[PDB]
Amino acid sequence: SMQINLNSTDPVPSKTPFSVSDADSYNKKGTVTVYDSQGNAHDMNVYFVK
Amino acid sequence: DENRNLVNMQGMQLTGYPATGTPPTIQQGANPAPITIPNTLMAAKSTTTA
Repeated sequence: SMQINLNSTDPVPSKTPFSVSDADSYNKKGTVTVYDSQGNAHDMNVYFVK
Repeated sequence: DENRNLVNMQGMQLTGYPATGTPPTIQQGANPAPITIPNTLMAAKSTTTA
């Protein structure tokens, strides 16, 4: 479970093709840590784009 | 430190957001990394507007 407060005045981004590295495609990045069946930790990045 | 990090008086490093780019900006979409004051040189900027 994950709660988030997003800003309503935040603009649509200029650089339109979505990628991972360049930090002007998305609006917000958040990170959750989960654990697999053997106990190794994995990191899920969620990216919120208006 | 010797490696010029930021460290409290017991020997533990102070983590933070790193800085990349020309000019460098903050990347909140990154992993937390130890801050380091660098011994490098500033880079020149060619003239654009007079």
